[PDB]
Amino acid sequence: AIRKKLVIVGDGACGKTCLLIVFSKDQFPEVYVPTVFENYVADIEVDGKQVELALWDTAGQEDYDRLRPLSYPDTDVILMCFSIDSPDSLENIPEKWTPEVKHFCPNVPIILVGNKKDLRNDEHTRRELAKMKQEPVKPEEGRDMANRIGAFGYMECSAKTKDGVREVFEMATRAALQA
Amino acid sequence: SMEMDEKDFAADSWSLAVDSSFLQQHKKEVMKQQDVIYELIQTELHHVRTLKIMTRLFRTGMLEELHLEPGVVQGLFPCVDELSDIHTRFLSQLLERRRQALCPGSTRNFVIHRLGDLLISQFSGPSAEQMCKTYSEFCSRHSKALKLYKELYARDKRFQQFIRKVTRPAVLKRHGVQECILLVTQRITKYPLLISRILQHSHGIEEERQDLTTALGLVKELLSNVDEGIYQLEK
Ligand SMILES: *CC(=O)Nc1cccc(C(=O)NC)c1
Repeated sequence: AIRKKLVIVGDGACGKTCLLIVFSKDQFPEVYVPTVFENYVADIEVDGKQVELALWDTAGQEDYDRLRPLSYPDTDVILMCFSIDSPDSLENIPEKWTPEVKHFCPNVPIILVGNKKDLRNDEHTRRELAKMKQEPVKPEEGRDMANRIGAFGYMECSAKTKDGVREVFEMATRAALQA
Repeated sequence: SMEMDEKDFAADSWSLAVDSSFLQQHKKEVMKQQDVIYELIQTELHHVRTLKIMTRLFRTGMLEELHLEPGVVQGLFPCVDELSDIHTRFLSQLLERRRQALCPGSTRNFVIHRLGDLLISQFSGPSAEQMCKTYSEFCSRHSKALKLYKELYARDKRFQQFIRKVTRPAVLKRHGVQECILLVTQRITKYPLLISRILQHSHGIEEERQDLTTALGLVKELLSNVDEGIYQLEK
C-alpha cells in the first residue's frame, strides 16, 4: 500500500473541515460536529490499487502566510475547495489560492471541489444571496473555473447529505497515483 | 498518555462522556458550550501524546538503538522537550479545572464554568513569550527536519529498519516522524477556532465572555508574532 498525501485548501467557511470529518467518519456527525480536524490516514482501494491517504487541512492558517506553506511539502493531490452558497469564495480561486498552490506545489494535480451543493435548493440561502444581487454557484461556473485554473477536474458534493463525498476522495487518490 | 485520561476523553463529545441523566438537567446552550470546551482538552491531550511519541519513541529510540550524531537527532526533532514541557503544563491545568468541576461521587460528570482566566494566563506574559519564541523556532526548522529525515531514510538501511519497527503498531498509523512535525506546526492555528466557538456559547456570565474575548485576541496576537518570526532554514 503506497502512501500519498492529500491537502485541502480554500477560504474560511468553505466547508473543508466538514468534508474531511464526514469522510474520515463515513457518516455526518449526529451529536457533535468537531471544530477542528487533526489528521487522518485513510485506507482507500480505487480501481484495484490499495493506497494509504494522509488527509490534511489548512483551516486556521488562511491568515498566516508564513505558517500555511508548511502544510504543502510532499503533497501528492490538492483539493481546492469553494462553497456553492458563496460566489465570492470562487473569485479567490484564480486570484489567491491557485498562484500559491502552483508556486509551492508545481505539477501537483488539483481537483476543484464545489462544497454545500444541497444549499442550491435552500430557501434561506437563495433569499440572502438575492439581497446582494446574487445566486448560488451554477455548475457551469464551477466547470468554467476548473477549466480556467487548469485543474485536473471539477467535482461537487455535500458534506451534510454525504452525496458526492466518497466519489471525491477516490478521484483524489486516482490523481495522486498519476506520475 | 495515561489510562485515566484516555477514558475521560474517549467519547466523541461532552454529551456522550457524561451520564445521560446528568446531561438531561442542563440547558442546550450549556451542553453546546461544554462540547467545545471538552474538544479543546481532548485535542490538547492528543497534542501532548504526539509530543511524547516524538520525544520517547522516536527521539529516544534513535539515541539508544541507532548510533548517529546527536546533532542529527536535534535537527530531526527540534524544540520537542521545550514544547513537551509547555503543553504538559497546559494539559495539567486543563485537567485540574475539569477535576475541580466534577460532581461529588462521580468521575465523568462535570460543568466547567470558568475557562477564560486559564487561557489568559497561558497565552499572556512570560508563558506567551516562551511559546511564541519556541513555535517560531520549531516552524523555521520544520522544513530542514523533513528533509534531514528523507535523506536518512534514503541512505541508512538501519534507520529505515528502525522507522519500520517503531511505526508498526496501529495506534501510530497517522503518527510517523513527518506527520508528527506537521501535527505540531498546525496545533497553534487550532486555538483561535476553538476559543471562538467556546466564546460563541459563553454569553451567560459577562466576566466569562470578556475573559474568552481577551484570550481570543491574545492567541491571535501570539500567532501573528509566530508568523512574523518565521525564517525557513535550508538543509
Ligand atoms: C454528581 C452527581 O451525582 N450527578 C448526577 C448524575 C445523575 C443524575 C443526577 C440528578 O440530579 N438526577 C435527578 C446527578
